[PDB]
Amino acid sequence: YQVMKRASEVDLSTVKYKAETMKAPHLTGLSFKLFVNLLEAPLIGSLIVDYLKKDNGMTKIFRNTVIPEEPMFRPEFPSQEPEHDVVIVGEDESPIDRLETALKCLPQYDPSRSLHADPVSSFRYWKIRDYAYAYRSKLTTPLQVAKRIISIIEEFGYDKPPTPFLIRFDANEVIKQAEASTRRFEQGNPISVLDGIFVTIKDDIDCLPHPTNGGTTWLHEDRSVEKDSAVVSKLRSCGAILLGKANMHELGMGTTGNNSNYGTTRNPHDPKRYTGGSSSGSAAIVAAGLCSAALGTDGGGAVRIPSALCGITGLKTTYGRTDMTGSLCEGGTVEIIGPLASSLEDAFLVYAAILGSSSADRYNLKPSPPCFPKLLSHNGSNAIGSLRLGKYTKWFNDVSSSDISDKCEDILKLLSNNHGCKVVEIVVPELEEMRAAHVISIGSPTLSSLTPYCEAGKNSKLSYDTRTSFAIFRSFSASDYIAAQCLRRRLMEYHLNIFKDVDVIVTPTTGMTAPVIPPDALKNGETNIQVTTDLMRFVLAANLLGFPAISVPVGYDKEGLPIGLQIMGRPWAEATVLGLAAAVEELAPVTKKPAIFYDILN
Repeated sequence: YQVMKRASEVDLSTVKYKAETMKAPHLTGLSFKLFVNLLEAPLIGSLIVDYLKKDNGMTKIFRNTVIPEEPMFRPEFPSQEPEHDVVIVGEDESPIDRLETALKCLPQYDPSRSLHADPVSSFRYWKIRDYAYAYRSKLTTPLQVAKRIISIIEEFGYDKPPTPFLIRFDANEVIKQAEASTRRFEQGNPISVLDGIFVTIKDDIDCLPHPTNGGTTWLHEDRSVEKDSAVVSKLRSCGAILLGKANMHELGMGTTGNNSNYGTTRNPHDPKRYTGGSSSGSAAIVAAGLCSAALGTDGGGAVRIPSALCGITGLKTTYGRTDMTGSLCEGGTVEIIGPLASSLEDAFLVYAAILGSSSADRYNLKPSPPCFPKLLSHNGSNAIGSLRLGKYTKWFNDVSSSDISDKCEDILKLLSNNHGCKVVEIVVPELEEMRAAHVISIGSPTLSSLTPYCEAGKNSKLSYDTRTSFAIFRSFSASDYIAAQCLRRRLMEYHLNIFKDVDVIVTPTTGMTAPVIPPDALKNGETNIQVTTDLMRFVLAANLLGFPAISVPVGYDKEGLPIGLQIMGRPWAEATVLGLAAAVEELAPVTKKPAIFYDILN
């Protein structure tokens, strides 16, 4: 009739791993179209929604389980111990000053990578300091790099359907921004290290002069943009060149990248496969080399998932670390804005430029001052070696393919052998309640902000993928929301006790590599829950609780498809997470060149 739980009075050895996937049929095309009309039906739709909601097990938790906890609406973490061996930069500092101190944490630039490249050598991505050195040594100009990029976009149709990396592009604006950056190098005074660097902005973030649509063809009618977002105003102040708006899953509701409205984005390593949602275009354009780095929103692993499936670095910062003002997901409790880059230097430098809490989140969350990890190996290089890499064996090998399990374990063995890290066995209880508490924690703020527009006769202007969840989200009652916030406090107390014994939690970012796109799904979408289950398996902890996670590319499988590793550290410990991932890519650099690659600067 009812179940009773607790958190403080819970044995650690009494919790066992439950590997039951959310079984749901896969409907594409007309069968998917008729299914959406069945969910929106008056009498039929309401009865069918409760049927699916009771099958997976989300009704037992919400309306048939007594909870002892108090609702934790936002991540509430206590003051943590200081990150050993870092540099504290000012919170109220400017992104120009923070980039200067960020360059002090990087090793000295070796011109042997750019100039005098050996004819027989391995493949490597063009870094940010490679672009900045060629700008200062008059090797190339940002105006020429822009013309070479626009030529690629207008040739392969990367700004055009049905395979668009971008859904909003202005060629005259890109040339105008590269023209202003060019004069700054000709006169001999660049703004910072980011001057002349192209960065793509996701379509759920405001960026002038382009409108913010978020994957729909109607949001610009009801939502207008007049100011740059908090992250764009920081990047534009550093001299960066905002390329355009990247393709994404519609309204950030997805984990594959399917967009039956503007066009689905293909994976650079295999165009017949997905990129990963919801930052689909923001991850492919970086993996293709067309730009240095890009920004994307991480609501439900929307940054780490596509970064792992494409073989690039995706950083999920702590909740409130990066000001979210001027985006579609502002006000949420699980969403952040993190950078996607080809390497870690680019992700570090971009992070140093956009890292800033808002005036509201500063008083509420009380963040510690930001810190940059000393990426210099000398003198000791033991600050990373003295770490407890906590991992859940039952929550590590639950991958659909065994290639990811062996490849990620080699990194743990390499980190333990070359640096002396200890792998401490941990346990993460109540993993089923995390998925149920998360889906309502993110769907409710998204549906509420779109409800006045959907009630305005514009609900039919959404994709069938979004309309599938909007009928599920519209059935979540207010009492179900309060019951989920109490679950967030339970999982907050578990993880905060986990961080007492370990420093980070190392797990694979996803449970599968890049999946092949069904040909029938390119018409109006799909609803394969088994695929989305394997992807959101390891990213929900950083979103529901607000912890800083990363997605460092570790290697490839037997099919040459990228594989990612997740490092989730203490609150406000981006320096600890970025420092460990720096040792990971040194033990496993990116070697394979994607099938869709473009080498600028030549």
